[PDB]
Amino acid sequence: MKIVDAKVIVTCPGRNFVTLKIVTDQGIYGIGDATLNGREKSVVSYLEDYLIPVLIGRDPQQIEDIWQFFYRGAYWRRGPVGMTALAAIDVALWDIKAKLANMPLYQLLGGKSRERILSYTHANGKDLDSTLEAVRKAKDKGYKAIRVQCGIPGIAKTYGVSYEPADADLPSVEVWSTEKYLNYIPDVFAAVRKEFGPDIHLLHDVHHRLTPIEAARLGKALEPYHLFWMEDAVPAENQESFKLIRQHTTTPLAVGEVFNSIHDCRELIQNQWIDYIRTTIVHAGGISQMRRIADFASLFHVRTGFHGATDLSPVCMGAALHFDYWVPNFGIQEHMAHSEQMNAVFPHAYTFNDGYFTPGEKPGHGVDIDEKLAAQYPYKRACLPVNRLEDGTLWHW
Amino acid sequence: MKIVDAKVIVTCPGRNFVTLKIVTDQGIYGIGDATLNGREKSVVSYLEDYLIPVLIGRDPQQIEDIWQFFYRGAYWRRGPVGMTALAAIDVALWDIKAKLANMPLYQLLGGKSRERILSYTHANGKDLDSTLEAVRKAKDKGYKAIRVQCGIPGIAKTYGVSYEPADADLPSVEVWSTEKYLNYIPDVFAAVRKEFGPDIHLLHDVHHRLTPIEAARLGKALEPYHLFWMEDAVPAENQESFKLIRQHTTTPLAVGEVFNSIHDCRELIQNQWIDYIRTTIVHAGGISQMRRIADFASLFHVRTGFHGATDLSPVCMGAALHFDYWVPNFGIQEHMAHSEQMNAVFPHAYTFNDGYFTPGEKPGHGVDIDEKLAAQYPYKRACLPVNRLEDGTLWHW
Amino acid sequence: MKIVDAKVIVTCPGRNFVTLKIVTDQGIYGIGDATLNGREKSVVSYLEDYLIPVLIGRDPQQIEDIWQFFYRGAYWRRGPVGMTALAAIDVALWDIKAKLANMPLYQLLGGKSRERILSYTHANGKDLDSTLEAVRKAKDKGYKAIRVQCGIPGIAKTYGVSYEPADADLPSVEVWSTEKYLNYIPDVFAAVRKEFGPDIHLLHDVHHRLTPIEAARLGKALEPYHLFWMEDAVPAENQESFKLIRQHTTTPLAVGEVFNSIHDCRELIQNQWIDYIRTTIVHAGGISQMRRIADFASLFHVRTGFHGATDLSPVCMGAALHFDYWVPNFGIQEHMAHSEQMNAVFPHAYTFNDGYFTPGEKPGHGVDIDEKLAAQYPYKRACLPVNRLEDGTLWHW
Amino acid sequence: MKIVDAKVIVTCPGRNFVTLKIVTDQGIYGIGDATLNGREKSVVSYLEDYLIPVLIGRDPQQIEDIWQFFYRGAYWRRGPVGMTALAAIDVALWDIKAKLANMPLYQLLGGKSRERILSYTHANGKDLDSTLEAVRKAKDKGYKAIRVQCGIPGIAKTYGVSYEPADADLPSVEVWSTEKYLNYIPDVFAAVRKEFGPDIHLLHDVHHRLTPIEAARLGKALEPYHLFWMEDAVPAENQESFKLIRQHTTTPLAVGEVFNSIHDCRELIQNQWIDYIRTTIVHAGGISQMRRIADFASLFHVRTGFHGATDLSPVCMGAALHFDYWVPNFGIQEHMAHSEQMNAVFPHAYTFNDGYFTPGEKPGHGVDIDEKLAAQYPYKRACLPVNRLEDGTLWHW
Ligand SMILES: [Cl-]
Ligand SMILES: [Cl-]
Ligand SMILES: [Mg+2]
Ligand SMILES: [Mg+2]
Ligand SMILES: [Mg+2]
Ligand SMILES: [Mg+2]
Repeated sequence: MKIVDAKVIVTCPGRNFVTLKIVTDQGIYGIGDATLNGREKSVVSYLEDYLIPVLIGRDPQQIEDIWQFFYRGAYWRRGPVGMTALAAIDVALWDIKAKLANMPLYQLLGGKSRERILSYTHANGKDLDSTLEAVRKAKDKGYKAIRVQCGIPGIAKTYGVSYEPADADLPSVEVWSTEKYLNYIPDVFAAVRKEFGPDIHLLHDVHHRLTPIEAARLGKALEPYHLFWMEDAVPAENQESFKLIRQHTTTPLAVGEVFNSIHDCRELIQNQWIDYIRTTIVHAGGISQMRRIADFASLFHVRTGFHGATDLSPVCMGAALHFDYWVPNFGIQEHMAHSEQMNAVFPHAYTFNDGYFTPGEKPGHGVDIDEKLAAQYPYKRACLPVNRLEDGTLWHW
Repeated sequence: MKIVDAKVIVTCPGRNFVTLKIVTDQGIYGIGDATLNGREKSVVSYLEDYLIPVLIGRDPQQIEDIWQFFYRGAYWRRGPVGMTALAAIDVALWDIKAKLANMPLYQLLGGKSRERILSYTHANGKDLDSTLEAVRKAKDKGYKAIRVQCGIPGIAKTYGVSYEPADADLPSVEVWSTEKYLNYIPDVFAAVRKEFGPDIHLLHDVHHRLTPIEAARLGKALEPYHLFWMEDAVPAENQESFKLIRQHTTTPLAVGEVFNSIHDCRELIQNQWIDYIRTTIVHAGGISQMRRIADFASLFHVRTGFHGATDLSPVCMGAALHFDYWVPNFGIQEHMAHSEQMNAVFPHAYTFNDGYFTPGEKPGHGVDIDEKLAAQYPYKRACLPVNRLEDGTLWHW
Repeated sequence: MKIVDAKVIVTCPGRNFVTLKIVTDQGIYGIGDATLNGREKSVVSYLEDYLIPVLIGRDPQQIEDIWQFFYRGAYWRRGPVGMTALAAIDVALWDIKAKLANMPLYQLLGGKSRERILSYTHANGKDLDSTLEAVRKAKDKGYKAIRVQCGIPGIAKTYGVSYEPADADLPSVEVWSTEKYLNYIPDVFAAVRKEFGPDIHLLHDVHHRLTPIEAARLGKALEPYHLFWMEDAVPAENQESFKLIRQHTTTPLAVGEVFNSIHDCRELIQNQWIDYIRTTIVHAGGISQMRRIADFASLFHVRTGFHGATDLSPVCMGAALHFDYWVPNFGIQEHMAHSEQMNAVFPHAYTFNDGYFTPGEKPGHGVDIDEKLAAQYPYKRACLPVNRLEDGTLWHW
Repeated sequence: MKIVDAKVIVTCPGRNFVTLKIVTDQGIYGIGDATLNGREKSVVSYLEDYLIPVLIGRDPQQIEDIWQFFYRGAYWRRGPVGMTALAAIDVALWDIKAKLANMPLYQLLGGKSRERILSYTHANGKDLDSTLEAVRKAKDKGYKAIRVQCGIPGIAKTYGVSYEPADADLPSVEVWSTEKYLNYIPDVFAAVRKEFGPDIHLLHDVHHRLTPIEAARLGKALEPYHLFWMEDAVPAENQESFKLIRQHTTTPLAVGEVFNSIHDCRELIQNQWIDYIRTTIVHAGGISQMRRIADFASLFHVRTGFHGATDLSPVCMGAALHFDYWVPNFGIQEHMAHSEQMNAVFPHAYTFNDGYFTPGEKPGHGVDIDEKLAAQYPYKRACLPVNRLEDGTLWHW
């Protein structure tokens, strides 16, 4: 068996998606997401100019050898661009292997561990009354878990308040006050629990903005409202930052949508400083690496909570749902819904019912790409915002 | 898909082997080793009286759910008997999944990572001249790595000196002197290096007999002879025992043929106290658990060194060689050869050439069991020896 | 003195019990419990096919040598099956030694340390009103300590809600929601304290279902109700799991009915992460090992809290009560009462009065087995339940 | 002051170099190296498609704000591609600031700390006699410090044996044996010390190939030869890997040419596990980040040892030599010489005399780019090799 061609498809059916297609000599092909929000073309070059020329002629069944060849062989290891390129290759090869086996991908991984996959949606409001209305709408759509974000008085724009953060040709500049946020946000959760009661799962994304003792304070203030998690409370390049938060609160902690390697989270997990790892298939080297992260996590009670924003394409979502159907220590799947225009480019077998997913019984990850339709939507640059404090300091968005 | 029958086959073609066969409703079947040397019938009861009745009617594709169901559902977790029964089930289910995929098992795991699998053999002598002759014979058979064990002056019988340790209806009683051994064994390695030079890989199995500071002493004494490993130097129920050895020597360390769980070796591995993990598919819950142990090990530079004594059947050896062909952090495969009579009961696809194995290209793990021939050889009890010190103290064999 | 015979008696006077009887050449005999709930016949084989043939002809006075011979000599060490078989031997030999001394067993251990032994009973209800009624009934029976378990709204079946968990030929499948439980259970303890006041000792068994930060949350929520203990809050194969719970709550912690070795709890105890060790004579290698566990525990303020469910036979209960009468760091004895039919098979000297036990003054542990009556009740398989989450995930029962 | 244009120049005068030029509205410009060996075009896209469009119109004097804007604002932080793009910007802005000040760059950093900068060169041979000849030639060129690499018997190709490792359109595949290397390399250093005596500084690059206990063994074997350093002994994604090496040898340790962030080496440095940090201006975010790494290093006795292979352009070398002239804890500068054809494209003020450099007194870093000459040499792909073990395993090159 040999790879005879591989190509990168770039399309913008409402936002940019990058997809790798690998084609074998017996006409089976596989696809993988390669989208890196706000840096997309750097991955297109990484694949087209360096990795694809090496793939040609290789036996696609050699998933592990190819993964190690690219992970170690780049010499400069890890990193968002290289690990997203490698994720695209890895997923496309698992898609091929499952097609060759005539099995849905979750069967290759070890079979199903559950009959349905819990998801969460987003409820965002500019103020508290609008936030409560957004929670009602999310519940009305059948979601049993809801991420709640609310505008803060005295702050113009804040994270998560249809929201699509890559909103401009060059980065938008948001302004931020930590103290205004910490004083106000617990009141939002008190009002949501008063209206909606204790059974609904509530999530909150802090979006990198606090220091550890501020996150400790916030976690304590949110304990009465028993959140499913408090996410990304502090930037995590120094993993020891979470030890102080963990010392002071029992609100469960999630982190890691921005990571690309097990080495970004090994210490967070083995020291039991977090409850959910959010690192994704598309941004951290594919299924091969994420199986290892999830298995490592399971020894320490940590559960998977994959990021699921719209900048992860339906190809990532199909791979993630097959992974979610098998992995023992599944926690939750984020679902920020794609638009109809986006979905049409990526026919898929996964489906949603009453707050839960199943991955679909098609062979492979069950996702394809309509190349003729993708070609109708040329790339259009869109970058993520930056965040400044009130004095102008460039802060964490 | 459903399991319609499952049975335990017990045979003694020279020594006892226990095998599980699981049969599906489309006539595909799978087999797994269930042999637990010197306690074999306890696993036969564990499977026949408790686990098989639950398997019937289950979808065999649900490998992970079935693994967790038995691992957690026993309530009394881990342990040699239950984890060997679960290994037999797990391997038989991976054998079925690979047959359903029409692939050799190593392809399901992620494909091959190497073209051949290094093995080691045993060289045993009653004295130094006979040990040197046994090393010559092992080299003449094409082995590039050799475990060297030698009789010690003033000690009647010592470990590893055709050797088959389960030698009696009830346990044989060996006698041991640590100080006689520590004074003599380095001279054996000096003489082997003088005759055979530096290129041959040399291994030594201490067989549980030392305390940590004695193992530190021995490791230091063996450094000039640059061993591939020093194995099982101290009993390892208290994993911190290896910290003191690691403090004092750079001879590489191996342990773990007797373990049945990742929880027996998590601390040894994450603290970098060992170089090779020896825990096997048959004794530690099958491929599902050993993939997790090997992956965990890889984060800490630890490599696989599966035990490979004759009490692991050819079904274990086939599963181990498919695992060895894929796993990135492969170190070595032990090969204590089965006899012709043993091999005839278990037709297999794996082959040996010039010191190395390949697993074979047959679907599944490539091993089968000839039931009609197995039935010619009824069980015959054989227990492992015990070891006493010179004063009678019951020691570690 | 020699052992001339040893046999395994299996009987089901309402549930399965396995008993070893060792007979000496002067007609003194001893008995030990060998019951391993839901895996019983694997221990019967371990004893009949491997250990008993070695016992014959040995001097029964050599308790320590025989213990080490089996513990080390199995080669594959520890584990539920082997450690329960060894417990049966060890207890039967202590029974013989105390008979030869003409003393109740507690005198051999060092004599009595107390005049009576505190016990606790079970109060279980399907809802809060029924739970309160069960607490009243338990108090009316003279108990000064009561384990309270209550059905949770929105959950069909939960742990501990006459309850006998091995309820079926194959495992029953329970369904579980952690979040429903955590939201409700503190209200049960508030209502029990409001009705019954502060003097009664209250216990709760979490039954393995939480993660560490969830157990930290629950322990904090239960602090106002000053429980005697919160038990088995998280699965404990990774003993470091308790460090995070201990960081966050002063509710006292108990664990360990499922353990079989000191190596399952050494780190829990020496780091002062628990208050009570629950590991039993029958499941952890008998009196010889439990004396060592209790003594180790005493250096770190940990007290004994032996498990005492109905699946530990009256032979275990007699041995446990003699141990309880002597051990300095006694905490409490669980008492889930045997039925009349069960008690008739095992005549015993221990007695209950107003919430407390004494072991009895008969030589040995004071328990015997009526072989003729035992023979009226053939084995009948009964397995423990499994537990699944609402999505189907196989969880901890 | 405003940036009015910025462009990426790609040229291959013997090997590929990528350079950013930033032009201000008063005609001052600055340049920075952006070369990422074997992945070059991914950085060209990162800059052209994402970062340059943001630079236009910014005040170039705002070095720190621009650094934080790109480091945090990418969202996906760190990594070889993004940190090399940011390095190019940072160096070009420091070049501009020093031109605006009319000072050589080292004056802006704090002035000179030394009068000359020690360098080392490479001596490589296919065998020992040729290695000794290469050392003689290196000494004859005036070098006082020499990195020695030698071919190993029984190994075809090994690291560092005019050597330019990016030698092919697609990766060359080298083969490796750790045990052959460990047995032989100490003899090379014994022979170099016998011929050349103790005063010459000797360096060795292990090139990622060992495990920690193998590196401990090698460091001990090299102690008699008192090396300046042993470099890159083990892959360092798990920084704790160096703790075991440090436990066992006093040979000084260097690592880090492949790192891109302080977070790749914080633990190596603060625990005193290394002696020299090798991370470079071009690959780790420029002067702004490297000042912080070097200052952090100084608290723990760690000295700078910048990588200096030919794939770091003369623009990197000029920036590195100005940094080297100022930084207090300077250790050494690697110098793998550029060819005449390479040097002609990048006129520069730094000079070499008798083994040492000075950076030059021109304003800025003293390096420029001849755009007309650069345009004569179009890009030509060249990738770094990969390394396989003798069985085919994809290993660390
Ligand atoms: Cl990157
Ligand atoms: Cl067991
Ligand atoms: Mg987020
Ligand atoms: Mg061994
Ligand atoms: Mg309990
Ligand atoms: Mg180097």
